[PDB]
Amino acid sequence: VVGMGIVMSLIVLAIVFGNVLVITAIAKFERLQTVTNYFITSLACADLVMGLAVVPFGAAHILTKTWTFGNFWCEFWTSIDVLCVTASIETLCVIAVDRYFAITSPFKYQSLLTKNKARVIILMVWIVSGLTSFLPIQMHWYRATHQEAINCYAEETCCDFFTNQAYAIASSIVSFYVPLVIMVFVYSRVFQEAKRQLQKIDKSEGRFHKEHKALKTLGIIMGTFTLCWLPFFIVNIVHVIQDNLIRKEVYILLNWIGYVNSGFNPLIYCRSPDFRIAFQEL
Amino acid sequence: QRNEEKAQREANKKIEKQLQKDKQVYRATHRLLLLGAGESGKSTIVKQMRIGIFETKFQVDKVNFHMFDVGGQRDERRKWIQCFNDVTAIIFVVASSSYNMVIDNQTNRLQEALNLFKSIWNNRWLRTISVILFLNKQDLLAEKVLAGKSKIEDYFPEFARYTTPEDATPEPGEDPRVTRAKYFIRDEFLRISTASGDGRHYCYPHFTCAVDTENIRRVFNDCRDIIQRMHLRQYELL
Amino acid sequence: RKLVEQLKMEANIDRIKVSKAAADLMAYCEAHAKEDPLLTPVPASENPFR
Amino acid sequence: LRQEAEQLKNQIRDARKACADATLSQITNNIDPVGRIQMRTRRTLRGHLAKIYAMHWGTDSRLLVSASQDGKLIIWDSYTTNKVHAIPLRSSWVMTCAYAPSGNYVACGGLDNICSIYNLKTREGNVRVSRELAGHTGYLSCCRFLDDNQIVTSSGDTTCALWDIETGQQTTTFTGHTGDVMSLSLAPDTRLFVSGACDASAKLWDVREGMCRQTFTGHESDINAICFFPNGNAFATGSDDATCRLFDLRADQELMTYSHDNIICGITSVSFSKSGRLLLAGYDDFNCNVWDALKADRAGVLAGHDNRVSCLGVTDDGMAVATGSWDSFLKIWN
Ligand SMILES: Nc1nc2c(ncn2[C@@H]2O[C@H](COP(=O)(O)OP(=O)(O)OP(=O)(O)O)[C@@H](O)[C@H]2O)c(=O)[nH]1
Ligand SMILES: CN[C@@H]1CCc2c(ccc(O)c2O)[C@H]1O
Repeated sequence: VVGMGIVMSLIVLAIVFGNVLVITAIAKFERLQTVTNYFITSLACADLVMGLAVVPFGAAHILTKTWTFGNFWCEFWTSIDVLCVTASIETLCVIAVDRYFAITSPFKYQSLLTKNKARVIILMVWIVSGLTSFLPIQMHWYRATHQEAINCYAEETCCDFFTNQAYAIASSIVSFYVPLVIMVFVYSRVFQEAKRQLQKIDKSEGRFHKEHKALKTLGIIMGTFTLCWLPFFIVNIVHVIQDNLIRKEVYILLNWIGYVNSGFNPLIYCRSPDFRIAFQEL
Repeated sequence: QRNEEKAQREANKKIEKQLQKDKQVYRATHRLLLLGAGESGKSTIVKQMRIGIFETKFQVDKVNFHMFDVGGQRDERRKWIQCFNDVTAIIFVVASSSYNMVIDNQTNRLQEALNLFKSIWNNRWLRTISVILFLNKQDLLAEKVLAGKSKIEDYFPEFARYTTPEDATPEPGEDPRVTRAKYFIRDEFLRISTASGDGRHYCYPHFTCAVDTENIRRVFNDCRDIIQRMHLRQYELL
Repeated sequence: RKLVEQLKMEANIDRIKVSKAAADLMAYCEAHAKEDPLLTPVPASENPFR
Repeated sequence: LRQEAEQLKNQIRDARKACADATLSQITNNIDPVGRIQMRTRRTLRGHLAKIYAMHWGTDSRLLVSASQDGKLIIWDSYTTNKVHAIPLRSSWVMTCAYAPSGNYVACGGLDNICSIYNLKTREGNVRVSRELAGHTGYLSCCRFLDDNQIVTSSGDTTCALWDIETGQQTTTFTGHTGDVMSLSLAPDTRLFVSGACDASAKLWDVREGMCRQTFTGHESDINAICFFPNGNAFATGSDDATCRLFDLRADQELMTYSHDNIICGITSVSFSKSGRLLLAGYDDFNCNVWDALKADRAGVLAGHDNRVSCLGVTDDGMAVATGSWDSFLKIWN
């Protein structure tokens, strides 16, 4: 437990810096403000909030092995975590659908999407995530029934997560599993379109002059998110379907593995040459 | 005082509202530039497409298109071509049956068209705009090949060692000699294009006559691929 | 034909030394230097764009 | 008859060199350097849907007019950043704009080979076309208002002409250039004007007599911009070979060259300050530079544009500098 504090401090600093750099780069320069960039700033803001007000308290609670702030602050922390995770995951699905519309139908992309519709979509996503997180927690619709939960609820030095099976399943389904199928279908269709378009160039001018460019990008984009957030949303359902199967430390480790995905996001969605020039400017 | 300021603000608001209304219809239209050599046949093409400067409005599949021809003005140094660096595509019309005639004394008109296309392709401002190429006057070319004391070898030396490509789809009524001559002219233009391409723009060759009615379809399908390839390259999947 | 006449007309023109022209230009620039808002920044109360 | 022309050219060249007593560099060696000049943007005008190719200031330093290729002609109010008018255009290809000295009329032109005049101050109505000036073979490149009734235009058919707005007729025409004419600028007293063409030459016409007077052949590439020194006895030129030169009417030869090894891009516009000490020129590399006239030493740089700069102007009172670019934005400096 010597270098763990340094490692977590480095994680927090990297998350914060990688988010603020993108935020100021988008806000300062007018040429980067497009329809697509409005989703990236929302994702960056969600990741920044998660890195600011979620992981430091968790790190402190892990180090001290106790909670010294009260019940209200522990519940507030948990709601914030569920909200920032839920509001961060769905922006990826929104971006995937945007790319699907842009590539599949190019003559209707300009008319289909406008600034007002983008703002409406962002507001709807944030409202849905907030409704998922803040309401069922503060109203106490998730607390368990066994004696361990009752013992931990009635004292101010215990901060542990306990939920019933139904709420865990509902939260997992709304937060993770639903966007996954949409993203997979969208990216498969985009890959099909890219391959069908690349075949025509070979058919036309092949003798005067594959699919290794789309494969790398799609693999990175899908694999990072899937490997970061897949095990947690399996063990979350497993440990409530049949208890006495998963240890706590495994749960915390997988949840924290999911956490760091917020730091890898700017390294994937901000590699454009314009973004690189803007970063080099500052 | 504020009496004039209120009226000024109202006028500015009305102007801004009108500009916002006009931007929506401006951003949802496609512009094309029609280029061609002398006596190529671009006027017939634009006349069938419709049904100082020459402009045309036409709509296909609920998509607004704007094709405009530029006056020749007897200009050999095109200083006005830097304006047209934001068009969707460029339509190039060439007469493939004009290999034998000579423009007063110079190379044959086919060689003149090749020089113009090479200069057009390698331009500082047109380093992104794609080209749609129409090889007009197909029926006259067949008559010259099928009969007459005119040989492409005499005017073009490279035709001696040229062989028909395997990946060809000749028409059922095409003669074996005509297919050889039609393709040789086609790869002359493609050869210039492939070498200088940065992968930012491509060339689309077509065979055209003065009677076919699918030309407006070819512009529609080819202009759809131009935008789609742009999006794929931007997102780094092409 | 026309070019010969044009150059003949342009050949006979009075010319002065370069030193005189340079001196006149520098004298004008020095004389009109005080009243130039771009050479000498104007007070912040004077300029209407600030 | 080419021998006579060659002999006359040789005689002219010999006569020009004999009057070069010294150079401007030696005379202005003891002048105190101007120093460093820094300007900051004060206003930014928005509302153009495409690139901007023209701009002109009014006689009163408040109002200015800009032209774009989306088919619009917007009149601004730089003091408060308020749009006053917006004139739709019949042709979307426009390359020039002008503002009449009295402010009553505004002119425009482009690839349609036609110059149009709009009557701004109309009784119980809106802005509408007052006259269309036709009969010019090539695309227009520039146009300036001599008076409320006359106008001078230049096109790409190697000629310039003087019109009469009331009747729409060509009072006189000027010929002699062997290439496309790119710009022009009138004298302060509107008695003479100059023109730079694509054959790397500049001439000095006479409005009343309608004949050329002098010819200057300093540049190596084509000419893109011409301006007149506040005094009226000199002018500056900008070319595509990344150099600017200062010519003199009385001495009839070049005086100075404004070139640097770092810059390898052409000049799109030039202009002078009111005192005639600073020479500001646009460039193809998205920014503008300030050149000291008397010492040919750069004294500043204006870098705030995201695309190529296409126009440049300075107010009559010498209080601001307006620039336009291909990103559909205007900026006012200092
Ligand atoms: N028989 C036949 N005539 C054709 C064909 N294509 C073009 N033409 C001839 O072309 C004539 C009109 O086209 P052009 O003479 O090239 O005039 P243009 O179309 O304005 O071309 P430019 O003058 O170069 O601008 C028609 O009168 C036809 O006789 C063709 O496929 N078959
Ligand atoms: C301990 N932190 C919480 C616990 C459960 C949970 C998370 C995130 C999204 C969900 O849908 C959840 O059900 C985690 O961030």
